[PDB]
Amino acid sequence: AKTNITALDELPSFALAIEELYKREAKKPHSHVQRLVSLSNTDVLGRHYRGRDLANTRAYNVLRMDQIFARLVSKDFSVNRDFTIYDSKYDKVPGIQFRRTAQASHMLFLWAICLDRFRMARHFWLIGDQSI
Amino acid sequence: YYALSKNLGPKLIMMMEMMKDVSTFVFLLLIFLIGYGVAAQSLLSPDEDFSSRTFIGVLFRPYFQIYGELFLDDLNSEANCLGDTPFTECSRETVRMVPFFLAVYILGSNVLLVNLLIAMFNDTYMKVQEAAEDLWRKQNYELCA
Amino acid sequence: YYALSKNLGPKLIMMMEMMKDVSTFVFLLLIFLIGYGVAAQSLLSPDEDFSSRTFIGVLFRPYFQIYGELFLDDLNSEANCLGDTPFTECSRETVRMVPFFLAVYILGSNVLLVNLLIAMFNDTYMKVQEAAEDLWRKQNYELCA
Amino acid sequence: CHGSDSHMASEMLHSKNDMFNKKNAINIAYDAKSLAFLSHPATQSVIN
Amino acid sequence: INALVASRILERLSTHRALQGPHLAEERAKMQHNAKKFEELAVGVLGECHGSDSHMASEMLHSKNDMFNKKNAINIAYDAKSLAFLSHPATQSVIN
Amino acid sequence: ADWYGHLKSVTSFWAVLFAFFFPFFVLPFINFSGAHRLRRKFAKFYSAPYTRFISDLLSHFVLCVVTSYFVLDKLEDTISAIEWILLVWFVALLLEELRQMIFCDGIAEYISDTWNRLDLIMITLFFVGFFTHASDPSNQDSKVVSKGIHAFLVVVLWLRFMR
Amino acid sequence: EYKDRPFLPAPFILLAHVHMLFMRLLRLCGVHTQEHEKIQDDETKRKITTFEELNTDKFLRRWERERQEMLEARVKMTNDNVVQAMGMMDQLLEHM
Amino acid sequence: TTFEELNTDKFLRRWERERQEMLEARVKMTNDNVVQAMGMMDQLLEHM
Ligand SMILES: CC(C)CCC[C@@H](C)[C@H]1CC[C@H]2[C@@H]3CC=C4C[C@@H](O)CC[C@]4(C)[C@H]3CC[C@]12C
Ligand SMILES: CC(C)CCC[C@@H](C)[C@H]1CC[C@H]2[C@@H]3CC=C4C[C@@H](O)CC[C@]4(C)[C@H]3CC[C@]12C
Ligand SMILES: CC(C)CCC[C@@H](C)[C@H]1CC[C@H]2[C@@H]3CC=C4C[C@@H](O)CC[C@]4(C)[C@H]3CC[C@]12C
Ligand SMILES: CC(C)CCC[C@@H](C)[C@H]1CC[C@H]2[C@@H]3CC=C4C[C@@H](O)CC[C@]4(C)[C@H]3CC[C@]12C
Ligand SMILES: CC(C)CCC[C@@H](C)[C@H]1CC[C@H]2[C@@H]3CC=C4C[C@@H](O)CC[C@]4(C)[C@H]3CC[C@]12C
Ligand SMILES: [Mg+2]
Ligand SMILES: [Mg+2]
Ligand SMILES: [Mg+2]
Repeated sequence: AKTNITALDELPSFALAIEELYKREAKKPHSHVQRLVSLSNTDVLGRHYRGRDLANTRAYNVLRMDQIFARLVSKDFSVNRDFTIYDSKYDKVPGIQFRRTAQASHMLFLWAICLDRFRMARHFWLIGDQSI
Repeated sequence: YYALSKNLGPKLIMMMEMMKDVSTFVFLLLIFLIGYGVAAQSLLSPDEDFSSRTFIGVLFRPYFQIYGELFLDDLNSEANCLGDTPFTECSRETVRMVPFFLAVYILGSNVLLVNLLIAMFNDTYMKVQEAAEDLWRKQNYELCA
Repeated sequence: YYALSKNLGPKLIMMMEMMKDVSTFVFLLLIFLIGYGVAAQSLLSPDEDFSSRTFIGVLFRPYFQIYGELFLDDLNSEANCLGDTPFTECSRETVRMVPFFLAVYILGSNVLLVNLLIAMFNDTYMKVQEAAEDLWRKQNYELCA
Repeated sequence: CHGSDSHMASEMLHSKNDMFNKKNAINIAYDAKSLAFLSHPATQSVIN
Repeated sequence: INALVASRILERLSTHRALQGPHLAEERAKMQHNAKKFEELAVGVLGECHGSDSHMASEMLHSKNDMFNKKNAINIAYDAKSLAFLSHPATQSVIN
Repeated sequence: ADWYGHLKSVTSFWAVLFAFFFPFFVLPFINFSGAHRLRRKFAKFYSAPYTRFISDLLSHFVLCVVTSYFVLDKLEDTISAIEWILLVWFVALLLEELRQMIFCDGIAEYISDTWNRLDLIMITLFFVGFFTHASDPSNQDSKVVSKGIHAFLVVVLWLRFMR
Repeated sequence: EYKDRPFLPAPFILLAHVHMLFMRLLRLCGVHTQEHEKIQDDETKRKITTFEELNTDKFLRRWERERQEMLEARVKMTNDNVVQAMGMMDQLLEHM
Repeated sequence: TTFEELNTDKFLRRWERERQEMLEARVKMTNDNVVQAMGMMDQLLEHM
């Protein structure tokens, strides 16, 4: 459904699909992902501020998970996302197919690290960039 | 500033690791030191009011007797034994048990605990030498930064 | 001329190798010896002009106390404490901390550093025994030539 | 990387990455408490 | 003698001024590795000689070679700092 | 899990020790597992085996310190107050030894343990020394012989503290 | 040992001792004290039994699978397969 | 970036090649090949 937030509405389809993967794993009993999201104490955009329907229906968006992972790494993790490059007007750019791949793989990579699926993590780590 | 050196810095890191074994030795040694010290101080000076000097007598000689400095001439003088043989011809027969208690104590401390500490040090050294080298390589960056 | 022998020559070669561990021990020991010596010499004789005797006092007893020869009767005499219990009833209350500093120091030197040196010697011996045999076989040719 | 071209590997380790507020990979490795990465000869060569 | 020469040249080249450089590190390592391998070869051939005929092997080790100003193979091995060759039982038997 | 009973496994030695020393000031602000709740919190904290082990340690440590003080300080011409306290404490210890002997899996299981043997040596040494002193309290020689027996007692007590 | 020991420390453990003696006296002579306990249900017992049997089968299946991934077993199994393969070749050669 | 990706592919290719030269992997691969060989013999015996 359509959302009043301009940041959430800018998100492509595959981000909503990763949110669906988080939701399917989260609905399982005694799942650590749901516990992590609840104990994170963040809003819909992942900011540490602690309506209700939007905060539960879209509780597993990629930006919020990025913020949770950001506090998990160090005090200065900040992944810069650019979802504007997935529009058809940037098709003439030479290296764009790599960037779109790399960003997508990275997001899926982080999801596979969160569920502790090593094989899927290694494959998404291999396709994208900044390996080390 | 010893940490820059490839010989002294890893040894510094090992020293900090061996401090736990030293602490373990201190905890085991404390049992025999306090027990022997209270027993020996009571046998050497009976019918005396408790004071700070009693506490210093409990702590002073027992600790320094594990390093090989035996206070036997001094303990013989405090025991008021006048014989040519040292702990004989004393005023009280109970004070003649001092060399015996001591005989058990340094057997407990030097023969048993010190040699056990040598074994713990050798085992600990073999276990954490590679980790000390790795820790030195991380501290190399820390000092550089 | 011990190098001809199959027992003494390799042991000679090991001794030269263990000299580096001895040097490492000397560098670690120097820290505690100088620190305790300056502190202890200042506590035993305060309000005194610096002289060569001050430097000899810093170096003399601290070094020989790690071999088990405790100068406690001599330190007690220098502290001007007249009580039956040794470091009590002194003119200055600061000099009563001498047995405590010493208590830390020999814990640092005999309990910690000497046992660490034993561990380094055992590890070093196991590492370079075959190399010492090989080096002895090269020195066999050197002596023959 | 160190096997192929050590200087280019050093350049890679000195490169500032946007994902961690413009600082290099050794700082990232130290912050991640990766003792194995820090103890590696290539990283130690860059640090020396 | 050639195996000793190979070990000595690789060992001296690996610490030479011409091999210092960022790109030559692996190469240097390879040189050291190859040096040990050639040293092993020199030991191995020597061992075979001592297995077949020890006296003839002793005669071989005592033989003066023209390539090193008329002196024997043990002198060459010592000059090449080949500890493995010198520690071998055949060489030690000749030295004894 | 049996050791900590109905308490969280992340509790340290100092936290449980502090809560033991401050029952009404540290127990509410600790989350684990209103006379309805406060009584429940006491019954859960104080029914744990860990708390009983800590209570026995502290008790044996005071016993060692108080008995050590008693042996070091001079004996009076009559039986002192500290002697009576130690007498009550060692009869209680003897009754505790009898209670563990009766409810165990035989005399052999009890005597197998080195600490039970040490307990028997503790009780035996104290009672010999106490009756030696109590036979003639004004006799100087009796006090000297009693302190001589009690010298062995303090050594065994500190050895028994290593349990 | 410390599960069954009374809570109260050593100077005050006499109160606990006389309290237990008082309970023993009320149970043996008076018999005015009722004791209550809890008995496990058959459902949870059959659940534990089912769990234990399932895990027994899982460990044995895992153990057999692990023992077949060992080097000795794989070499032996490979050897028997090659022997059976030769027997089948003898049959093939007979048919030609 | 190009250097790092190329070296990532080289280490993974080298790692796979190294893992296939291990004794356990070679014995397992040899075992599967002999099993597939027996299946093909069953087909051969059917044809005779
Ligand atoms: C198990 C071992 C490590 C126990 C440690 C022993 C320590 C606590 C003991 C051993 C020797 C003791 C010292 C001996 C003598 C004196 C002089 C006196 O006028 C003041 C106390 C002082 C300075 C003591 C302080 C405590 C002391 C340092
Ligand atoms: C620790 C246990 C198992 C060992 C028992 C040995 C003890 C009890 C023995 C060993 C040496 C003994 C002492 C040796 C000499 C004398 C002098 C004598 O005129 C009175 C008794 C007295 C003072 C003895 C008392 C008992 C004694 C201390
Ligand atoms: C092999 C080793 C362990 C042998 C053990 C030595 C024992 C048995 C010896 C060594 C020193 C001895 C003590 C030395 C001096 C005295 C004082 C004397 O008035 C009574 C006996 C007594 C108390 C001795 C008892 C026995 C004793 C403790
Ligand atoms: C090294 C640190 C961590 C340990 C601290 C212990 C020090 C500060 C303690 C231990 C023993 C203490 C001394 C014990 C006895 C006396 C006698 C008293 O009339 C004056 C103070 C004086 C001289 C004390 C000074 C402080 C002292 C030296
Ligand atoms: C069970 C073990 C640890 C304890 C050994 C028993 C002790 C408490 C007993 C055994 C023999 C006893 C000694 C026997 C005789 C004498 C002589 C007397 O004039 C003074 C007391 C003295 C010196 C006794 C002191 C206490 C003593 C040493
Ligand atoms: Mg890639
Ligand atoms: Mg000595
Ligand atoms: Mg008991």
